[PDB]
Amino acid sequence: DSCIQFTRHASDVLLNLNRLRSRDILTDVVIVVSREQFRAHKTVLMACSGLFYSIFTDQLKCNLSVINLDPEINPEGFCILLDFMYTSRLNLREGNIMAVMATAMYLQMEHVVDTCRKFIKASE
Amino acid sequence: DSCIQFTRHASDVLLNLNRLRSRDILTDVVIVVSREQFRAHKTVLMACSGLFYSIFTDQLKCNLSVINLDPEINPEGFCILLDFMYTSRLNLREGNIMAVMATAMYLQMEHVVDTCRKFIKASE
Amino acid sequence: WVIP
Amino acid sequence: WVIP
Ligand SMILES: O=C1Cc2cc(Nc3nc(Cl)ncc3Br)ccc2N1
Ligand SMILES: O=C1Cc2cc(Nc3nc(Cl)ncc3Br)ccc2N1
Ligand SMILES: [Cl-]
Ligand SMILES: [Cl-]
Repeated sequence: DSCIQFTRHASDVLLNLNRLRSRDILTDVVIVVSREQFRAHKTVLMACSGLFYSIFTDQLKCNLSVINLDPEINPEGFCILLDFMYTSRLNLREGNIMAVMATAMYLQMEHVVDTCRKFIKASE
Repeated sequence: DSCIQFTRHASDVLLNLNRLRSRDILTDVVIVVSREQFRAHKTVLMACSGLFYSIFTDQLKCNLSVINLDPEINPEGFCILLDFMYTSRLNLREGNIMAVMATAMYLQMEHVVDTCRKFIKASE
Repeated sequence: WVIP
Repeated sequence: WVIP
């Protein structure tokens, strides 16, 4: 086509989606990770995670307001990944890299899994 | 912070949101523009438009499944802008620039209004 | 704005 | 991935 493109548009949209998350506006699901609860937008979760994409395209699960993750999932690892989904920034540290990678594998977040594997290979 | 960032994340999220729109997945509102209807995600509309942000943060309107736009709004101008919201690409042409600018002013999409004004000033 |  |  003969379209023009606004370079910063995708980043501006994500920034605004994160502002809605921070003010709890139009969040439509709670993700339960053991004793912790995380409110989010189903669409953003599906856009970032192969697991949430499969969950919310299911004709029964698409209507659930609460999703319980596997008990092996670490709430901090999930929190770091939820922040990444809404910001593109990943808080990857020596103390959390194993939990973050395990959570990204479960959530099916291929690019996060890839950088975790590379950072782990560099430290061995 | 000491975060790393995935450059393509925001663009990949928006691409996936557009795929959900194309398959009509988790769309939660209909925008009526005269005889035409457009299905969309409330969060994406709010993230792109000052008008939709004001509409869906209103305690009564946040719950509406149908929003009727002003009758002066052109359905093609709206369609072009809805496509821009989900893709960052604007199909701006000599034949549609006036309708697109008028629609972007009503929707409160400042960057679109700015490029329309510049393209119009160049042709005079 | 750019030519994509 | 980059240093932002
Ligand atoms: O690593 C990742 C990230 C991700 C996101 C989605 N999400 C969607 N995929 C498609 Cl094709 N359409 C709409 C949506 Br929402 C699917 C798989 C994966 N794997
Ligand atoms: O030209 C534009 C585009 C736009 C988008 C929003 N959307 C939001 N703004 C804020 Cl501050 N927080 C959350 C959201 Br969603 C508000 C105003 C405008 N004007
Ligand atoms: Cl990823
Ligand atoms: Cl804009």
